[PDB]
Amino acid sequence: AADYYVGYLQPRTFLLKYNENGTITDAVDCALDPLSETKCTLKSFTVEKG
Amino acid sequence: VVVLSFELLHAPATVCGPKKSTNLVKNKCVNFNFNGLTGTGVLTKSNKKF
Ligand SMILES: *[C@@H]1O[C@H](CO)[C@@H](O)[C@H](O)[C@H]1NC(C)=O
Repeated sequence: AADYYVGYLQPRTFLLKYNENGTITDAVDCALDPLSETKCTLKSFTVEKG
Repeated sequence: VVVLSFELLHAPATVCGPKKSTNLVKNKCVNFNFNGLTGTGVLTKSNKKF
């Protein structure tokens, strides 16, 4: 026997983050939860109170 | 009847013009034609980690 995983793709919008060497380090889905939608609008990973 | 399809402003690919090449000059206001990309400026040695 063996093991292998399978998923599927969908059209989404992401917020990729590049470091100083040009390599992707983190990303945020823009349609997962209310908090993630705020980050995409502000285009920042840190949200102040308000 | 002969038909043909084109595509522009993409990744640098083949099927290009027959113009002759030239040399490289640095630290001088010069025009460049790097495989479709057109403009003017001052070319200098970079240090980005592509
Ligand atoms: C970027 O690359 C330089 C040299 O390769 C290295 O010194 C530096 O730690 C790197 N920065 C990272 C991986 O965040």
